[PDB]
Amino acid sequence: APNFIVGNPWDDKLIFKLLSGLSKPVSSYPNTFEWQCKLPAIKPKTEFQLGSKLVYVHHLLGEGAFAQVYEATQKNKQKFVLKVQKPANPWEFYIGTQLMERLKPSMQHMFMKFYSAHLFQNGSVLVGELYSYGTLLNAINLYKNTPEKVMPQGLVISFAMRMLYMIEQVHDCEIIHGDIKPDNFILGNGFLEQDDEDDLSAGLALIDLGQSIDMKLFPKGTIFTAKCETSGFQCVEMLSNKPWNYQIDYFGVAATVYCMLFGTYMKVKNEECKPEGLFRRLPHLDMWNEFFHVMLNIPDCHHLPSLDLLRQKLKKVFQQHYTNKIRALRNRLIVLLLECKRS
Ligand SMILES: COc1cnccc1Nc1nc(-c2nn(Cc3c(F)cc(OCCO)cc3F)c3ccccc23)ncc1OC
Ligand SMILES: [Mg+2]
Repeated sequence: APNFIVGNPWDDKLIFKLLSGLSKPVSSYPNTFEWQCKLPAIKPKTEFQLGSKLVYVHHLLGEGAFAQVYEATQKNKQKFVLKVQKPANPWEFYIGTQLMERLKPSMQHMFMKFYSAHLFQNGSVLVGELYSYGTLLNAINLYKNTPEKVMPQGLVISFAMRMLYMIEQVHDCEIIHGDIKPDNFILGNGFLEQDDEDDLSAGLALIDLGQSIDMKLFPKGTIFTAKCETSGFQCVEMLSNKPWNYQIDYFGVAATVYCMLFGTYMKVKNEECKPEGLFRRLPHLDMWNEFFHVMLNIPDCHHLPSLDLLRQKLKKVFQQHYTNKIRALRNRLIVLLLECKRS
């Protein structure tokens, strides 16, 4: 069991050392393309050339740190997404490739498809599948201008269950996402198309692998100690100067669910670690207390709570209360989401 400390799994030197040590380098992947020129100008409402093809850039979907994310089109025209990094970030493509190799085939539908990496001298462009109904953060914010004010519980629970099941699979692959939050969840046609009454909402994917960690590249028992990057929320361990590995994602899923529940960011306090708010008036109060308690009070790296059990507890409540409500709750969000995309 002995702890092998890696202080900072995001350190640029370390990422360089790890990607250099690979037997199958990212450049050798079949869908990686290296170009001996600089990154073309990529801006809204203009074309640019990507290797052989010509790509029209529609609008900016997000930007942050070294990355900009764009919607784009290539006789019938397929829409897609570009993630442009300056300087080059092969790390994301590395993680995304490993994830897809490791995931059980039956789970791959829960993840955004990717198509190619183009490595230029001063940057990279990754090409991905478009989820055209925006982020979960945007969705939560859409509820703020309704009389409802927040997402309804039935949908909150459907989404929370999908997240737990999703991260269960990611962790089974020995990957840590590292930056789980509402603005890293995206909503796609799978959600629009969802006609059935299944407990898990389709069309939800988790993207942005900028803080992702491959535990297969480190020794058994590896733990980390650093606090998070500029855009991240500090997890419980970082907040009390303790080591972490998979706990960071438990915390992220909790913060994300919290944000669905209250429409604002999670702040925590100690008594046991607990989120602020969480008033007596909340529906399913006992379920939520138990949820947040288990997600936020992980004794150590050897006592990671069962994501399956966490989900089974939510599922019991969902099955009791929401099986006959969920279709109408989803349809109502569809109506808000399609209105938002009209502007
Ligand atoms: C409303 O926003 C979106 C709608 N549809 C698709 C993507 C959206 N947005 C965002 N995409 C990404 C992103 N990350 N990555 C890296 C990535 C990945 F997330 C998964 C990968 O595959 C694992 C299985 O999905 C591979 C990757 F290279 C990508 C690659 C290719 C293209 C995009 C990404 N990062 C931030 C984003 O917004 C803040
Ligand atoms: Mg991030």
